[PDB]
Amino acid sequence: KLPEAYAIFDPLVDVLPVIPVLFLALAFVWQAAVGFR
Amino acid sequence: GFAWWAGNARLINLSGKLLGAHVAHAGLIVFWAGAMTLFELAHFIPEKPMYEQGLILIPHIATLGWGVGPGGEVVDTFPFFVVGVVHLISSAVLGFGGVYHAIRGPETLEEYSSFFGYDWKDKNKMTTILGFHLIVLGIGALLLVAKAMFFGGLYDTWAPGGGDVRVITNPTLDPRVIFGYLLKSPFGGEGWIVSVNNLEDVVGGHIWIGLICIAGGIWHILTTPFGWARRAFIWSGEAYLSYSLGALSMMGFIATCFVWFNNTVYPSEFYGPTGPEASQAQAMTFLIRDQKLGANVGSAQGPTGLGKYLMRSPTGEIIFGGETMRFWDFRGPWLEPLRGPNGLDLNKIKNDIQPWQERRAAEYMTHAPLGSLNSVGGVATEINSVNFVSPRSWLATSHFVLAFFFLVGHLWHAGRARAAAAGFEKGIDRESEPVLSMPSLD
Amino acid sequence: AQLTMIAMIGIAGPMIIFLLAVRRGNL
Amino acid sequence: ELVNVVDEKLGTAYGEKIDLNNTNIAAFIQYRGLYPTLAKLIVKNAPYESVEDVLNIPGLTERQKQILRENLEHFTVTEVETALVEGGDRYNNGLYK
Amino acid sequence: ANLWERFCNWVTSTDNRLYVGWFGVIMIPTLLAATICFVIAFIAAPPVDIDGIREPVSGSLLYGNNIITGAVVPSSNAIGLHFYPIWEAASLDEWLYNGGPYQLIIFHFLLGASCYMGRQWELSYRLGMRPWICVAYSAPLASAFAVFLIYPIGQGSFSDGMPLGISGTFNFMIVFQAEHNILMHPFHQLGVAGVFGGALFCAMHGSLVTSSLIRETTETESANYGYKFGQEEETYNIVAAHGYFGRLIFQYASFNNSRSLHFFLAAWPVVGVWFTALGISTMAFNLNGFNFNHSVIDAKGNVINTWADIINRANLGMEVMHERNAHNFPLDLA
Amino acid sequence: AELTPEVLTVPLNSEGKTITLTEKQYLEGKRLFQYACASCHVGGITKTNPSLDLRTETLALATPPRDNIEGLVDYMKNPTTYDGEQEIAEVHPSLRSADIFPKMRNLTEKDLVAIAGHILVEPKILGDKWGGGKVYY
Amino acid sequence: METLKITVYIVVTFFVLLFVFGFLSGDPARNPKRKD
Amino acid sequence: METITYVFIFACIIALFFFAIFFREPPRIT
Amino acid sequence: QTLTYDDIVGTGLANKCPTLDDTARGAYPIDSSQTYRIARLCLQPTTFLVKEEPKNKRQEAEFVPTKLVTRETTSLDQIQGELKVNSDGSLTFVEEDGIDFQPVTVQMAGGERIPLLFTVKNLVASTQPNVTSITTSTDFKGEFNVPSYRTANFLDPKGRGLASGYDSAIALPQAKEEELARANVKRFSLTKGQISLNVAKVDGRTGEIAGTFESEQLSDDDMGAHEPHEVKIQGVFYASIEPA
Ligand code: CLA
Ligand code: CLA
Ligand code: CLA
Ligand code: CLA
Ligand code: HEC
Ligand SMILES: CC1=C(/C=C/C(C)=C/C=C/C(C)=C/C=C/C=C(C)/C=C/C=C(C)/C=C/C2=C(C)CCCC2(C)C)C(C)(C)CCC1
Ligand SMILES: CC1=C(/C=C/C(C)=C/C=C/C(C)=C/C=C/C=C(C)/C=C/C=C(C)/C=C/C2=C(C)CCCC2(C)C)C(C)(C)CCC1
Ligand SMILES: CC1=C(/C=C/C(C)=C/C=C/C(C)=C/C=C/C=C(C)/C=C/C=C(C)/C=C/C2=C(C)CCCC2(C)C)C(C)(C)CCC1
Ligand code: OEY
Ligand SMILES: [Cl-]
Ligand SMILES: [Cl-]
Ligand SMILES: [Fe+2]
Repeated sequence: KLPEAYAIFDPLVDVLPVIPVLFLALAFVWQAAVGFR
Repeated sequence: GFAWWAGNARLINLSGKLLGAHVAHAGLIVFWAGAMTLFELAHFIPEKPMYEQGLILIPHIATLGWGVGPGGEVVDTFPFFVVGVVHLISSAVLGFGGVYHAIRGPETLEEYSSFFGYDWKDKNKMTTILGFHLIVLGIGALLLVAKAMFFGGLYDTWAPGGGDVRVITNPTLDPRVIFGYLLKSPFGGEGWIVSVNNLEDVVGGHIWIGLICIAGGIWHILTTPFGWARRAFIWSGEAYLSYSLGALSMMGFIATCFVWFNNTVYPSEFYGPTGPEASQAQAMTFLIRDQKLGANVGSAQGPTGLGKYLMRSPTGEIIFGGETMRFWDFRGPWLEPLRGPNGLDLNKIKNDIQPWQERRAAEYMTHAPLGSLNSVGGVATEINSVNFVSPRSWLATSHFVLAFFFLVGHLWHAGRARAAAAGFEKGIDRESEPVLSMPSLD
Repeated sequence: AQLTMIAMIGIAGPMIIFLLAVRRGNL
Repeated sequence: ELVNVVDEKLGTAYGEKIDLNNTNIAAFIQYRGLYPTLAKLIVKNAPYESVEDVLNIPGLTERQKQILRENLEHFTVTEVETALVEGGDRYNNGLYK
Repeated sequence: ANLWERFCNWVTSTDNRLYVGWFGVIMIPTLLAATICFVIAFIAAPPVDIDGIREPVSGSLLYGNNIITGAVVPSSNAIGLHFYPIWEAASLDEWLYNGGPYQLIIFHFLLGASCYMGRQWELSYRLGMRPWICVAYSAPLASAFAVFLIYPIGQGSFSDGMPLGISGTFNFMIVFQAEHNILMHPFHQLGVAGVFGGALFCAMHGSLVTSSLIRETTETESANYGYKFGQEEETYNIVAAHGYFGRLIFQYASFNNSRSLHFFLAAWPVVGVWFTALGISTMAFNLNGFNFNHSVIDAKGNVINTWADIINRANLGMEVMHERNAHNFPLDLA
Repeated sequence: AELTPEVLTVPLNSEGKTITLTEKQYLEGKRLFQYACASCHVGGITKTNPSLDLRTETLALATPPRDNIEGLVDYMKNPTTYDGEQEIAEVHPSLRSADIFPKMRNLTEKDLVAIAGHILVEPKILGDKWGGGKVYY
Repeated sequence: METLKITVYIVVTFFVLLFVFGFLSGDPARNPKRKD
Repeated sequence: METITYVFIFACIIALFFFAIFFREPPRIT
Repeated sequence: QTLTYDDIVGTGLANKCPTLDDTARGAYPIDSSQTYRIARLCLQPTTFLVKEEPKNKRQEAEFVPTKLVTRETTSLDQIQGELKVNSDGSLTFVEEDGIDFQPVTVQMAGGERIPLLFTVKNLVASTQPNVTSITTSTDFKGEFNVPSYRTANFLDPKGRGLASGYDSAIALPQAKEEELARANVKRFSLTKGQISLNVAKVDGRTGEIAGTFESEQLSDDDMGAHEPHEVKIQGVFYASIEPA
């Protein structure tokens, strides 16, 4: 468990490790926006 | 020239944007290390072995000597928190510089400064960048030596008393030992560098590696490639990438075997037992159980005529019987007290097995690295109940896959770099088809 | 819940693209 | 002339009781108080000419002699069968679950 | 006109009927050694104690086998992953009993096959081709590494590598399923899709091109004579093929770019077989197929069997019988 | 079929008193059995000594009878061999040995009751499967 | 056996050195288009 | 007689390999 | 000096019995009021000889030499037992326990593999009377048990066994069973062997002895499927004696 003072952010921490995956997906939103040029 | 699906190849000759891509990517690496550690810690329960909890980064920190005490008991979780927060914080700085250099900064560097700019074909500049990074790497290896010798030491599973953190005061410097490893066979009983089984050799190897890297860095800052090297390589950015892809491939294959066989720099306290270890522990467990019932395990002939519990290896060593005869090269702290000069000592087996050795074998046999993709532990015919897949299976399989694909990446980019350098990566010139100016084979 | 965070973090990405596409930015 | 000696043994009291001379040690779990201590002693001190002989095992306490005495009707003895006692098979006969 | 340069010119010559090359310098001796030993062993080798239990398995023709049952038998479990060349044995008789030939063959073959892949790159470079045919071949090559090297490494013994024989291959398969539930593993499922889909697209492309051949011959001659080696014009009408196939499904499900089509033909089975090679290679480290044994239970807790539980019954049967004399303890951990 | 009070009714002691668990206690005890026991006792067998299982008829014949809540709670505090002759706390998880078996440290008295109740209820549901091993999978 | 071992060590060394020196003998230059 | 037969068929295939490679009908351009 | 495991491992020294210096020509006195044990008996075979079958009339074939194919897995070691003094001053060794068997297979000329269970199980070996001292002319003669090479759970390649397995040739459902009875019915042999141990070296100070041995016993009969061969085994032995 995190230290008590940071217990508030526990649900945030459970989600953080997936964030690098979102960067790969963001590349395809960007390319969709400019039309895969 | 490149389509959107090959879009990052548009960065080849934009040194400023390519710097941003690299630095932003470094931030992603440091981000994952930060966030994953916190996730693992948020989910950590100290009463459970680390390997029952799906942890791969916390075991790396514990191995460095932070947070653990005798036997690998977690005594203080704050060093885990710190390692994760500091990595997490640092990824913002790298992300910041990465996106700046990729979006806003100068698109190419060589107009802004002759120091930071580079041409891929400039062999002097390329080996200078290589030399700088060699020095950084050499410093990196000395940090581990520093931690081991001057800042609390490393976790030692072989330490007398169950394992403990231990400062290394006599790292091995004898190059016959250090380089002897590089020349051992990779086959069974030898194991190449994967067989390193004590921290003195580990620390000594890193002193050597740090010096060699620093020396090589200065060498490459001061020189340019000799003519034999100039005629033997392709000198382009894609060629350099392909070389590194081959190197990463080789290293991933090694790492796979390291985590699968080595229980020294991957302590079983943290990562769980190895395949060979758990198989040895099952023979140990039933040797103990049967001997307590009155069995004379030394003289018990099994169905095949070989000993039911004990037999000889092909070079004579007394070893555990059954199918685990294949795993007799296994060495571990819970088993070595029973070994005499001829292998397992029957007098020690009869008289000197301790309860802590019985517990450990029972624990390791029931935590063998077998499990399903959905994390049902045990052989493939086992029923649901036990949620478990060994960290060693996770780390071995993941890195075998990565190592394989990077070997394919090496082939892809090596062949393309050759074709591009000779001028036919885009296909065959209809007006100058080489085969049409060659004589036929018949 | 945990889905509150990942919603806020999830929308952030497409939000940058949208803001730049409406402001006609360097996309 | 060619007979399976283990099948033949199933036709004797070996097939219905715990044979103090032949049966694997895990069968002593079927009755209370016998496993593992008394089972260990019984197997180690085989063979026996008669079921009553187990009471003469040196070292037995009066509680252990009581346990055996209550269980004498579940025991038998037949001639030692080499195929059942070789290999250490009275301690581990290769049957688990 | 230096002597070393003349050798170098012959090794890399594009005029040799069979290209040699620098990869070929290694490939030719290792493949010959592996081939010669394999043929001799297949015909005449004595039985091998593959499982290390002094129970030799007869693999060769002269010892009572036919083409379907014969094999070069894997090396003894007593050897494990130890290197066992001829010169480590007290005698050839010892070396044969313990399965030495299998090691000699698979090591020479994997080396020679790896150089075969390199040779494909090398000649492509001498002919001014694009370079990636060798990347296609890395899929079968990786599969051979998986069953001959990687799986034995993870399991600790070349005795668990795939035998060099037809019935031995099926033995390897059956035992693999009992211990890894490979059928329920997605990388094998992807391999089936790469192999089924590869056969499908092979037949599709072959039938579409054949369907749209341009009339160039009479009914009394093979249509094949309507193509002459090296002619500049295409021999079929791809727009007619596209017009047929696009109407058979719908327009945008059909290719009209031949480069895209042939790249697709290359990529589908190659990637599928990469995954199945990776499946063997990761089940080597015992990360096994999905386990849904007793995953469905009713309101009381009764197990409600599914087809996964029936699979498990079959797997249990293979488990309990395989190597029926080699296990002394309840768990078959490797 | 459902988890009725009759199946949830198990012996409390050797004297013949009974106790009726709640569904909650049963599910709690199943979770705790998986956490602390299943690595060796999955399905009611014993991986490291298959001669001894968790079938009710086996537990009934142990000394101290263990086919009741009390006998099972006592076993988790001070395990003995099957004939009662020696204490085996140093090789078997128990509260007496939670220093060396750290998963036992945070088990409370009611956790023990739930674990014991799970062990006694499960053969009533699964029959021969519980402690039968792979033959009945 | 020792003779066999020595013979194989020499034969393998020979072929490996051919491989290494072969690819060090200006291999990039051996193509049909651009030699350098 | 069955060993002889298997080996014979196998030897014929190897000989066929030789002719199919070195005595093929040569591909001639256009 | 004594070596460690890591000095021995992989060398083949693990299969060799300890040796005595050629100067160890002493004598170990035997006090009959004392009791003694053999703390370690080690037997290292060096030669495996098999008797051939002479087929014709009264010819009696000889023992021919064989090649070992199962590597350095042959030695009996860590054997212990009581060493009694008998009323006539002969000593009797009574084996109690140890690694007292090794499966071995040797190959005869022509390719026939002969498997055998090299053993001294239940060895009782005795000297001549009036010993009072173990000397470099002391001989032990004894006999031992040779149980079946496979034990009762062993399954043949068609699933047949003694304590387990099929009782018939299930692949030939309507074959006449009388011709297959020898292969269908497994039996467990228990035979005896003979051994001589000749003391050639004695360390009178430490109680270690070493010397030469020869045993004769039967080979494997594959659970009654075929007739065993006669095997003669020669080698060296080492023993350590202690006051019990
Ligand atoms: C690690 C992954 C990675 C990285 C670092 C890069 C980086 C880059 N790519 Mg590549 N790319 C990738 C993956 C990646 N790419 C993938 C997977 C694809 C396939 C779809 C592509 C396809 C692709 C194409 C087709 C092209 C590039 C190009 C580029 C460059 C310019 C892009 C640009 O200006 O966009 C501008 C985009 C925006 C302004 C939108 C906003 C983007 C921002 C940066 C999002 C960041 C959010 C983040 C949370 C910020 C945190 C801030 C905080 C730290 C303070 C840049 C160096 C281009 C190039 O080479 O140009 C010469 C180009 O043409 N890429
Ligand atoms: C390897 C990565 C890398 C490389 C090669 C460069 C290279 C460059 N940057 Mg970039 N940058 C990076 C990372 C990198 N940067 C990061 C991480 C950030 C975010 C902080 C930035 C943010 C940034 C900005 C905002 C600007 C540049 C600019 C420049 C150019 C001139 C810089 C100069 O003269 O500094 C001189 C050197 C120093 C001041 C060094 C001071 C001491 C340093 C900080 C010590 C380094 C710490 C240590 C070695 C490692 C980090 C510790 C960590 C591991 C814990 C040059 C091309 C400028 C530019 O392009 O102008 C148009 C510019 O405006 N950079
Ligand atoms: C990231 C690390 C790195 C990289 C990429 C390079 C790259 C380069 N170096 Mg440098 N070098 C480095 C680190 C590195 N170096 C370090 C740390 C040192 C200090 C020891 C040196 C010392 C050094 C010298 C002394 C020289 C170079 C030279 C060169 C160039 C030619 C290299 C070559 O032909 O290799 C190909 C390799 C060979 C021809 C021989 C390989 C022999 C190895 C040992 C075979 C073993 C491989 C085996 C299969 C795998 C198992 C490992 C085994 C050892 C057990 C090239 C630009 C040359 C040059 O032009 O410098 C100006 C040169 O003469 N380097
Ligand atoms: C350090 C590693 C590295 C680097 C820097 C590069 C860099 C490059 N590669 Mg190479 N590549 C690598 C490794 C690497 N590669 C490996 C390991 C392989 C073998 C698989 C390849 C195979 C390869 C091919 C076949 C080609 C390149 C090409 C290129 C160029 C364009 C890349 C691009 O725009 O992709 C854009 C990115 C995408 C289109 C997205 C890729 C999406 C991946 C496949 C999905 C992965 C998902 C993952 C499994 C997780 C699943 C979870 C789910 C949620 C998604 C660029 C120079 C191209 C080239 O030759 O240009 C010169 C090209 O055609 N690469
Ligand atoms: C392996 C490390 C085990 C763990 C974890 C648990 N148990 Fe166990 N158990 C184990 C063994 C080797 C034995 C036999 C001990 C002996 O020699 O007698 C047992 C036995 C039991 C019993 C008795 C069974 C009977 O009498 O028939 C019980 C009731 C039992 N174990 C319960 C139990 C519980 C509740 C556990 C989780 C807290 C648990 N065991 C874990 C091995 C292992
Ligand atoms: C270029 C480009 C790209 C890429 C990008 C990148 C990759 C980036 C990166 C970035 C990054 C890499 C970022 C980072 C960030 C980070 C951050 C921002 C952090 C923060 C942190 C915090 C704030 C924390 C907090 C805390 C603490 C301190 C304690 C504990 C708890 C918590 C966690 C809460 C793309 C592909 C998209 C597209 C194209 C272009
Ligand atoms: C730390 C440590 C250690 C140490 C280590 C070391 C010391 C290492 C080293 C290492 C090394 C020292 C390495 C090396 C490497 C090498 C390589 C890897 C090579 C490569 C090569 C190549 C690749 C080449 C190629 C080619 C050819 C062949 C021909 C021509 C062309 C070319 C060039 C292409 C030890 C183990 C003790 C312990 C633990 C820790
Ligand atoms: C650490 C931290 C942080 C940071 C964060 C970040 C860094 C974030 C980012 C984020 C991101 C980075 C995001 C992104 C996302 C994205 C997405 C959401 C995507 C999606 C996609 C899709 C869905 C796709 C689709 C498609 C297309 C487009 C086309 C093709 C087809 C398809 C369908 C595939 C903060 C500040 C919070 C604070 C706390 C801590
Ligand atoms: O599957 Mn079952 O597991 Ca892999 O070993 Mn243990 O038995 Mn045996 O050697 Mn071939 O085979
Ligand atoms: Cl089998
Ligand atoms: Cl076994
Ligand atoms: Fe085609």
